[PDB]
Order: sequence, then C-alpha cells, then structure tokens
Amino acid sequence: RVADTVGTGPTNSEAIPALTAAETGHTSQVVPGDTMQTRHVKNYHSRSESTVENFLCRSACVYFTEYKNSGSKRYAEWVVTTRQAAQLRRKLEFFTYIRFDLELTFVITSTQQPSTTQNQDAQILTHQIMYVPPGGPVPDKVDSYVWQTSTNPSVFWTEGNAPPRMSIPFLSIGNAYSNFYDGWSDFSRDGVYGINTLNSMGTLYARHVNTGGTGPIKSTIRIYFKPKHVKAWIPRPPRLCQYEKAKNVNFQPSGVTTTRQSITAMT
Amino acid sequence: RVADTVGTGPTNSEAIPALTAAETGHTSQVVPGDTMQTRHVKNYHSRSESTVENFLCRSACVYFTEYKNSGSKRYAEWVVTTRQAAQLRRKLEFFTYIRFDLELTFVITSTQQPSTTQNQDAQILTHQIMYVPPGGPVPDKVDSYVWQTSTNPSVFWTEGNAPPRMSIPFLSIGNAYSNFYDGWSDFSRDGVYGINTLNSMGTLYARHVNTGGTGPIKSTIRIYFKPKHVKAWIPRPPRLCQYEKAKNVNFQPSGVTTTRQSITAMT
Amino acid sequence: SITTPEEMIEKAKGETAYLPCKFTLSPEDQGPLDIEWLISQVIILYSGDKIYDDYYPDLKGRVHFTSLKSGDASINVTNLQDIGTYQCKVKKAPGVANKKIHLVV
Amino acid sequence: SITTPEEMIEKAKGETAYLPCKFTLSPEDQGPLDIEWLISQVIILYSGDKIYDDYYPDLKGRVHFTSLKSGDASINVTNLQDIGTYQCKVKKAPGVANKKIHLVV
Amino acid sequence: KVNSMEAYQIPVRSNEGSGTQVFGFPLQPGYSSVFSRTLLGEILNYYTHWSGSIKLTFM
Amino acid sequence: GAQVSTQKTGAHIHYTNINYYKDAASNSATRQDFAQDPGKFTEPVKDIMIKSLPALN
Amino acid sequence: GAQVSTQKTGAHIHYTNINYYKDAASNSATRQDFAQDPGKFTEPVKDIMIKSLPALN
Amino acid sequence: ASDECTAGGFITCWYQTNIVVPADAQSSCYIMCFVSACNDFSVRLLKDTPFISQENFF
Amino acid sequence: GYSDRVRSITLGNSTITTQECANVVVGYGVWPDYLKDNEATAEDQPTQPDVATCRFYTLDSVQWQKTSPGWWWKLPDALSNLGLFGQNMQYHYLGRTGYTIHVQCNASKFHQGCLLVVCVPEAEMGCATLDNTPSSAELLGGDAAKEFAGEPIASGSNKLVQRVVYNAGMGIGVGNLTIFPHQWINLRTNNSATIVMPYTNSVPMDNMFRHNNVTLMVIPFVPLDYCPGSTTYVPITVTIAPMNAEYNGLRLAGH
Amino acid sequence: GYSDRVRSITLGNSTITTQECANVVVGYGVWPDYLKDNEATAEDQPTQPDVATCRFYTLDSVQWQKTSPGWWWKLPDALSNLGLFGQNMQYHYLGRTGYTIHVQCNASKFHQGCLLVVCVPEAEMGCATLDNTPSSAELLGGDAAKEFAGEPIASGSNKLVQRVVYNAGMGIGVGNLTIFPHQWINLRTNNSATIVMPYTNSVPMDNMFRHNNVTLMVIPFVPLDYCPGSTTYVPITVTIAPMNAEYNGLRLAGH
Repeated sequence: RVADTVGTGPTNSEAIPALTAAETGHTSQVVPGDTMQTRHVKNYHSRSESTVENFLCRSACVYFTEYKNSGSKRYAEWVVTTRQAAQLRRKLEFFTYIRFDLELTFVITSTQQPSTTQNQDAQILTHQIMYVPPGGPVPDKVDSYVWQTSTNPSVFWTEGNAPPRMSIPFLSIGNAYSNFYDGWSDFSRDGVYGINTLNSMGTLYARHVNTGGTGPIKSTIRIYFKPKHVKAWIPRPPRLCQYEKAKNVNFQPSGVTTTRQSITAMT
Repeated sequence: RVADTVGTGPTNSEAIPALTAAETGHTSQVVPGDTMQTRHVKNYHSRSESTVENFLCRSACVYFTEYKNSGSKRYAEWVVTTRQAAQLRRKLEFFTYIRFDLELTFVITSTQQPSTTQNQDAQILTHQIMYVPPGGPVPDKVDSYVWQTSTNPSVFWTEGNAPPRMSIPFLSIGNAYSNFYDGWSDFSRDGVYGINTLNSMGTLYARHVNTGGTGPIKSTIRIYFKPKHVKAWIPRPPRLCQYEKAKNVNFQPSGVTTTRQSITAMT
Repeated sequence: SITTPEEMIEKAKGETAYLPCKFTLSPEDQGPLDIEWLISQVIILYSGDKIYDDYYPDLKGRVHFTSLKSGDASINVTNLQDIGTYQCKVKKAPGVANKKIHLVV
Repeated sequence: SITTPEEMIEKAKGETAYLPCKFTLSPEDQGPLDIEWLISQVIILYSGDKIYDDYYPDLKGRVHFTSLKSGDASINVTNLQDIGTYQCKVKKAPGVANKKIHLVV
Repeated sequence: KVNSMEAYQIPVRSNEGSGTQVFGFPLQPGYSSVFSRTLLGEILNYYTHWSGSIKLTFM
Repeated sequence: GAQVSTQKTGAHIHYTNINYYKDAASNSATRQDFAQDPGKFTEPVKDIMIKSLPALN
Repeated sequence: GAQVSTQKTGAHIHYTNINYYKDAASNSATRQDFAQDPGKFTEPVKDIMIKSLPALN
Repeated sequence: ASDECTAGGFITCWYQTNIVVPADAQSSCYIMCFVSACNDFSVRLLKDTPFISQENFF
Repeated sequence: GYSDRVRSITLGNSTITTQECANVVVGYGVWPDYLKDNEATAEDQPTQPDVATCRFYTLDSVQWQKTSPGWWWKLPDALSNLGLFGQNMQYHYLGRTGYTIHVQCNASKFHQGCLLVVCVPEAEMGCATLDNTPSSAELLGGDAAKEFAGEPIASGSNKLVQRVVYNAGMGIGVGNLTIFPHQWINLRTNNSATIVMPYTNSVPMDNMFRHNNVTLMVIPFVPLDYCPGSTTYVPITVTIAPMNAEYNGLRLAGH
Repeated sequence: GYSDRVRSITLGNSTITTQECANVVVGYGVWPDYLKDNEATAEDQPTQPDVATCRFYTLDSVQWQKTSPGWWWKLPDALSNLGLFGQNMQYHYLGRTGYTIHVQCNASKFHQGCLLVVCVPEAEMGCATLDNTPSSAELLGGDAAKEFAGEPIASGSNKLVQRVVYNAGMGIGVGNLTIFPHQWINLRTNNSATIVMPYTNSVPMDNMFRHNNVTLMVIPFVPLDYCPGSTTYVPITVTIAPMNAEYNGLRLAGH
C-alpha cells in the first residue's frame, strides 16, 4: 500500500526542506506538504501491479520458427535465448542480474501449403518438442536415434489439444542469470565479448511425429517465456536505442529524446 | 545433501593422509584439506538428481513399429524387451540386477499413404493395443477371436485423445530383472546363451479397430518405457562399444578412448 | 532362438551334409510352427504338420528332415555336387529367427 | 561465435593474405564441424575431417588452411591478382556463424 | 595405444635431467578424452552441471 | 494440506491454494509480495541527511 | 487420507499427494529418496584403514 | 562440456629428482593413475549421453 | 608387535599363509552366509557339508609372460570337477555358495608388474561373430587358464569368444572394471590378493551347471619386466575356497 | 600402526610427502612466529599474506656427481624472483620471515653417499684476493646452484668468492659446521632432510635485498659411489617454504 499525505498549515522557520544539495546523490525525500499547504488524504492506492513479479510474469513470445513435414526443413532447431525478441528482452534488461524460474508454453499452428497433390485427406498432426541440454547429442535428420528420447525432457502434443506448458527451474551455473556481462570468455581477452559467452541454456528441437498426409503441411511453433519467482538485482537504465543483434548490445546512436518546438513549447 | 569442506591450517606431522596403498582396493577417502589449506565452506548442493530413481525415471522410446489399415501388415507384433533401443538399454545396464515398475505410454501417429482412390473422407481412426502374457494365445490375422479380448489387458484409444498410459507392476519370476545373465537355459550348456533366455515379458499387438476410410492409412505406434520404484544392485561399468544385436551382448572391439595429440597435449 | 545362426559347413562331395537348425522356443511363442529352408529358392516347407518337397529341381529327393516341433529342423542333404548359403527360417508370431549356413563343396 | 565477423583486409599484390576465421564453440554445440569458404562460389570445404579444393579455377592450389576443429579456420591465399568479399561459414546444428572479409588488391 | 593395455600405463624412466614433464591433461572430467571414458567421466557425460573435488590417485 | 490466503480485493475474501507438483518449481507465481525499501537506491548516502536540516553545513 | 510432504526447493513449502488407484503399483515415482552409503563399493576392505594412519604397516 | 567461461584448469606431473635404480634392475618403470570424486561432488541437469549411437533397432 | 601385511586364512582342512598381503576385500561389504528362511524358496532340507566343500582348492598355475594379455576363470565351472564340491554340484539341482578367491604371484624385488584381481558378477561375454553366441569350452574352462588375447579375435562363421583384453570380452572399458570388488598384485609391495565374494544372484539359489554367477579375471595392467639374470618363469596360481555351500534337489548325477 | 620415517608437511597450497625421512630439526628450538608487539619497531600495519608467500617453492635440481664438492643457496636471494614471495620482497622495504628448508635426494639401495644439509646464519664469505670483497652474482645466485670448488680459488685482482669446500668459504672447519641446525642425507637410510629455521637476525626486521640472514649449504662429506649399471644421474632438488612472512614499508618496486 502507498504512503499517504499529512496535513500542514502555514509555516515560517529556519528549517528548509526544499533547498537541498543534489550533488550528494541523495534524492530529496520531500512530501507535498513541505512546499505548500496540504490536507490529510488517506491514499488507499496499492503498488501491487508494479511488483517485479507482476512486472515480468506476463507470457511473451520470444521466437517463432516454421518446419515443414516434407522437404528440406523437416525439423526446427533454435538455441534457447531471450535476446531474440524485443519486448521481453527489454523488460529483463532493466536489472543487471536476475534469478527467475521459467514456464515455457508452445503455440503450434499448421497450414496446408499450396500444392498439386490430389485427395489430400491428412490425419491429425502429432508434434514433438525436445530440449537438448548443453553438451547433449543433437539431431541431424528428422529420424535420427536422438529423436527416440533417452533422457532429455521432451513433450509430445497432438494438434487440437491445449498448448503444451512445461515449467523450467532456474538453470544457471552462477547464482543468477547475468543480463549484462562486461567480460570475455577467454582470459587472453581475445574472442567473443558479451552475454552470449556466459549464457548457454541448451537447444530446442521441434519435429512432426507423423508426416500427416499426402500434401505438404508447414508447422509454425511459437515459444512463450514467462519469468516466475523472479528476484532482480542492480536496476539499470532501460535500452534507449533499438536493438540490432541478438548476441551483443551493439546499437545505432539515437537522439536522447524526441524533440519539441521550443524550450517553452507545450506539445 | 552433499558433505562440506572443513577448515585446515598448516600442518607438520608423522600422519600422512595422501600417501596410501591403492593395492588394497580401498579408494582413499581424502578431503581437499588433507593436502593443502582450505576454508570452511558450507556446500548447500544436493545429490538429488543423481538418485537412481531420478536417473532412470525419464520416459524413453524403446521401439516404434508401423501397421497399415489395408494390405499385408494389418497388425503389428513386437516381443516386449528394453534391449531394442540404445539409450534406455545402456542406462539400465549400469546395474547387473534391477527391480523396477513400468509405466508404458504409447504415441500413435497416422499418415494418409499416397494412392489413387478418390473421395478420401476417412472417419476418426480407433486403435487397440493388446498385451499377450507369455504362453497366451497370439493373433494370426487382424480379425481373429484373440482380438475380441478375453482376459488379456488391452487399451482402446481413439485418435486425437491424450496418449494411452497403463502402469505395469514388476513382472519377473525371479526376485529382480537380470540385466546380464552368464548362463544357458539348457543344463547341457548347448543352445541360446544370454539375457534373452531368462527374460520373457510377453508380446504386444497393435491393430486398427476400424479401417478408417477408403484410402490406405499407415499407423506408427511408438512405445515408451519409464522405470519407476527402481531398486538397483551390483553397479557395472557402462557399455563402451556400440551395440550390434538385441538378443546378445556381442560387440565390435573399439578403442578404450578417443586419442589425443601427445601425452602432454591439452585437447 | 536358433543355435549358432551364422555357420560355415564345408564338406567333400559324395557324403551327406548335415545342416543343423536346432531352435529353442520362448514362453511368449505360441504360434503354428512354420519351418522354411532357402538356398541362393525354397527347398523345403513345414506348415500344418507336413513336409513339402516344393519341386526344387537341383535338390529333389536329396533333402529331408533328419529328425519336428520338438526343436530340431536339421537337414541331411545327400549326394552333393549345392554350393551356396542355406537359410533356415523357423517361424513364430512374436519372433521369427533365421539361420544362414554357407556350404562349400 | 566467429571473432570479428565483419573485416576489411587490404593487402598489396604479391604476398600471402592471411584471412582469419577463428571461432569459439558454445557448450550447446555438439555437431559435425562443417567449415565452408565463399567468394563473390565455394573455395574450400571441411566435412568429415578432410579438406576439399572444390575445383575453383581462380584459386586452385593457392588456398589452404593455415592451422582444424581446435578453433582455427584461417586461410593464407598466396599470389594474389581475388578482390571480393570472402565469407567463412563455420557450421554447428544449434547455431551456424558466418564471417565476411572484404579483400582489396 | 588406445587399442591396447598401454593406454593406462604412464611411462617414466631414469633420464639425465630434472624437471622433465611426465604427463598433462585439462580438468574437463566430461569433455576431456583423458577422463571421458573413465567411470566418473562417463557417468558425468549423463549430466550437464558438475562441481566438487577429484582424487587423482597415482600408483 | 491446503494453504488459505486473502484474495487481492479493492479498498474501502479468501482463496485456497494446494501445491500439486512436489518439484516446487511448478508453484504458481508469488505475486503477493508487497515489500519495498527505497533506501538502497534512493538516499544511498553514508551519513543521514535530515531533509528539514540544511544539507551542506 | 492425504499425505503432505515438503516440495523440492532451493537452498538458502508443501505439496499434497493422494493415492487414487488401490493397486499401489500406480503410485507416482518415489524421487525423494536421498540416502547413500559408499562403504559397499568405496572402502570395501575387511579391516578399517584409517586415512591419517599409514596404510601398509 | 568445453567452455571458455568455465575452464577447469591444468593437471601435470614433473620429476622432482630422478627415478634412480640399482644395477640389474629395470630403469623404465610405469605409473597408473585413478580418478574419483570426493565427498563434495554434485551433478544436475540430466541429459542423454553423446557416446552411444544407433542406426536402427537391433 | 603387530603387522598389517601378515595374514592367515583357515577354512575346512586347508589353510593359507601370506607374509606380504594387502587387506582382504570383503565383496560388497556382505560376508557370505547361509540362506535365511525369510527368503527361501526350496522346501527340501538343504545339505550343508561345511567342511567337505568349504576348503581351499588350488587350481592350475599359469605363466605370467611379458606378453600375457590376461586370464578368466568361471568360478562354478572351475571347481565343477574338483572334489566333493564338484560331486555335490553334479548331484544336486540347486546350489548356493559364497567364494573366498585368493591369487598368489610372488616375484623378487627386482621384478616389476601389476595385476588386477577382480571378480565380475554375470560376466556375459560376446562372440567374435555378432550374430551367434560363444560355445561352452570356449567361454568356459575346467581348471583351465581361458587366457585373454590382446589382438581383436577375427570374426567369421565361428563361436570364438572375443578375448580382446582392452574390452575384457564384455565390450566395456577394462579400467572401469574397478567397480567390482578388486585387489591389485603390485609385485613391489604385495605378492598376494584375496577377495571374499558373497553369493550375488537375483534368485535365492541357481543351478551351478546352468549358470556361472561370478568369474575371476586377472588382467596385467603393467607388463612384467625383469633385467637378464632374474627368474623368467614367474607363475600365477589361484586358490579358490567355497564358503557356506547349500544344496537342494537331490537327483541322479549328470547334466 | 605407527612409523617414524613417514612424514607429510602441508603449507599454503602445496604439500610434500617423504616415505623415508629423519626427524625434522626445529632450528634452535624456536618454531618461527610473527613479530610480537613487545619488540616491534616499524609503526606501519604489516601485510601478512600467509598463503600467497607461505607455500613450498621448488628450486632447480643439481646433479650429485662423484666429483661434486658442494653447493650454497642464499635463501632470501634464491626466492627473490619466484612468485609473490619475490614480488612482495621487491615492493616492501622491511621483511621478516621464518624458513622451512627441505632437500630431496633419492637413490637406490646400491648407491652410497652422505650429504650435510645445514643452514648457516650470517654466512659472510671471503674473496680469493684478501684486499677486496666478492661481487654480487658470484656470492649470490638466483635459483642457481652456486657450487663450491674443492681446489683453492686462484687469488688475483678479481672478486671470485673462495669456494674451497674444506673451509666452506668462511675460513672455518667444515666439520665444525654441525653447530648450526643440520640434518644428514645418508643414502642408505634417509633420502630427505627437513630443517625448520626461525628468523635469526639481530634486528626485528631487515631488508631481504640488503642482507641475506641464512644460507642453505649442501656439502657431500662422503662422495657418491655406485657400481656400473646403476643410475649415474642422481639429482639433489631443494624445496624451500617461507613461513610467517611479515612485510612493512610499501614503496615503488625495485632495488
């Protein structure tokens, strides 16, 4: 619940609450009553929806890839990383370090690709989403032994069912995911520099269990990340310039702020 | 929870913890503080995911067979055995004897086979999975009296439903499944030699309850085994060479280990 | 199931060659016993408790079961000339096993 | 993964040009290493632990790996004339990275 | 030598010198070939994250 | 073993939560955590600066 | 007849389990069994060998 | 798996002196090395092993 | 005074004495004992000789050449033809027994070498040809060395067991074998190794002819090396003593 | 059981193990300790790494030929260029530290010999020419043997230090040196010798570059003798570990 205002009458004293010294770095804790007369108003407003958990708990798509059931791209391979998208990435960046559990949800959508094969009566499609942990064997063809599933966590979802949702516990060798890393993987300081060097969360593979039918069908899989049980440390200024790459913080110089007419203009 | 380290200062004594005798077969129980100076670090890490139950509880496909709704192969007959696959088989072998309950899950997928019959408007497919216990009557045609089901446990699953999952209690005449058997079934010592002689767990039959439609449809059934309530005895070294057969341990001689450049090389 | 499935039996011309196909049946196996012999094509067949010559010209009246459902399906080919791989396929509904024998001389 | 993916290497005619394609592999990367070099089309290929000339007429016998799976895929093109963008595409199943080098003189 | 029992033996001998290196390998119980097929290393290859000490016992 | 907590209502009610999965990483989001402390970022000075008193004496 | 046990949480919570099927072979996996004894395989010698004391006297 | 961020370190052996032997005795000795995990070893994140392989069911 | 090296094991009517020996390895920590009634499955009154069978049997010595890859003995098969342990094994159907393996190999101070004396339960081995299994008398040996061969066994239409030492015939790393109860015979310090093996089978009792529960494998990790002038024929002799023999199902002799 | 020979010394992050060793000689009976405040004279807060500097440093091995007269190491100078002990020595002005000298020389049972491992405080040495003193790099050696020479050093217009072994370069009887803490390396029984030396200086602290308080001298009283066929290159390696390092007067690096 937010703090309320306290009444004040006219004042005339040596003490000055307004005049301060911003050089110290202490933001003045001045309430409205300090520089005027105010009534006693009980503010029942609550800072409930501004909580870090409520701020970042919304499901937000990070990456969508499309795999056909017949042709060159039989299966889809995406390295896990929240940097691919923009809205969720920017939300997370606000904090230099962050420690959150994940609740991945997959929205899979099929589409009969235009073709000329007749008597297209396809049976219900079945899909498999496999999470390869880093250092694990990775599939090369749609039907390799890796797809059989030995110990990796995979979910089998027939089309038309409620979208699959598997929760992921915090997965980081360190004590918190580092949103920003001012360091190189190599002690020599030569090589990749940035968040990509320390963040590896495995790879995600999506394939058609059954070909489905005579005609080609293209399956779009959308991956949604919702941070839960989030704890954030060291708040940082929000990214002002548009993102240009996923593996680095490189940016294009942009105006501090959208301009207005004059210094006295009100638009 | 894992044990933690204990602090130690400089030492100078007759007692030697490092110098030992590996001939005895006792692996030295030397903590880090014995051969250096170490601080008191409370290790909160837990050996929870290395438990035998957590190690082998992952669902893992063992065998997939494909049966058409019209043609030569109307029904699919697979003898139950975890040796057909590689990942789950290797996981189980780590222990000479093992006693686990089973939770079979079947992932069935249909596919409209290319043909020329027109007006292919197939109705929803219905499948039946029947477990014939050893010594029980076995179906010869897709429509024999055996399919009617007298006492054998069978599951009827219409396509598009959640995949069928029936749990199996421990099924072994002995007191534990023997992963390795250095013995012959015949007292004379002439005949089959190995795990196949003592492990018979019955046969699995899968068929189309209804033909489904005018056009031919091929149904792929994938069988998943997840050991539960597992108890393992006598740990053994993991299978170094690639498996060549399902009924025997026969192997092709392979290098102890992948080679490197020299004895001082760091790659 | 069949004992020693890969075998190489070399025998001189003029004497009967004994080709063993001894098999052991699992408890799960409860099916009609179909024993078929192939050469590289069908030499003999055993279905419905009867033996079939199968009109093979190269080996007619020279091939017979030495023993049967007891577990023996061996063949004593007589008066060899015949060189090839002899495949014996005992058949059961849960599992069908085959044995290949290379014959020399 | 590849160090300095955009590069502009200008070198005078007559001396070998060293084109670096040093790469670092993520833990998630466990795939066959396919290194392919392109010019603006395929100069060299590395699949199955072997090097391929690829019969490129402009650069045959003048292009070789300076070092390998260790992390180096550089090329020392010899006896330049060749001006163009040289693209090095180290390949892994989770991620495939490419490096473009503009060569002058 | 990976195709013989010579893979395990580490060779030492009386040489007229001192400080000569006997062997050497990186601490990668999972990835390093030296440790990959050892009982600790092979079980480790069934996991992704590892932490703790190692008792290298030289006989 | 059900945990009963107050629902988020207006100003000027109970709901029952039972943890089904034993993993504990599957628990619903812990939204009801209204705790704040601006001192870490706002007013980070080592020596207290009373607002009424002059800042730089 | 519900059994309440602690959920697997981090270091530095309860869940409720009710057995529906009476067969008892249908019960969920018993993952929470953190018991170990290395003596059977490690240190299998008949006579105790104190690490500090010399091994072969 | 290998990673520049988490390089474990280097383990090596050297001759502090020389392996001196008397006459009529071999001067080429061998040394065996064993590996084990201390009582403070932990693992997490199960994955399928990359050493096993399979083409078709056996 | 006291000394750890010296040890004397007495069983039945035959005892052994080792001046230099390493501590005995007691199997998996379970000293062998008779079948308790909580887990019995044979209703017949078991015969327990307890002296006639529980005695130290000395098998045939084998030479440890500098070129010798290894040796394996199927313990039940090894004693099938020696004394009453063999006779009672031939007669009775079921047989349960613990083992007291002891391998002796003594060499002078100037010899060098190292053996791995390890007993492996369920040593299912693989034939040279993948399709067929090894035959008896190739896999098994009666008081016979059954030596390993370093070279990979040629794979043809035969039933020769893979003797590849670097795989131990089980397609597993030979170094990783240490998991099984094991004692090393480093010539420099200990000339003898003793493992007391409990009865390790999934069933309360099993026919010894039908199946061999444990197999003693001696694999020289470091080859024997000696300067000219030393004894060139240093043997390895194995003395296996059964313990707590318990037999059921008396029938006519044979198999 | 117990055994006097075996001993294990752990310091910092590096420990040493000696199977055969004679009892450690603890200096003059005073185990080294940090400077007590009853006798301090530097008012600056001393830095005490206590792990970074107090660790076993292994110097360069030296060959013990049958013709080798002896060797001397100025302990402070020897470690001047090794690790933080060297870095902190270069930076700080004053330096007080105890020493844990350990000399290793292993030989087979058929070798013979005898060393005198003795640490001498204030080993002021004499130049070949009486009028001038020896120069640095002749008297001192960085990780260098600084070997003694049996023949008297020719005396000319030079600064060569007298390496005469029968005088030890100090014009004193080498046999009488025993007064200083000393441990013998008789090859027949002990292959190692350890002396723990306390900080022995007249002032509470002294600059280590300015003056070397103690010098480890290894003088073979009985020459190495072996019959043909034995190893002819038996080295002597010295591992000196500092203890209780205490440094004052932080300045810019150099000297």
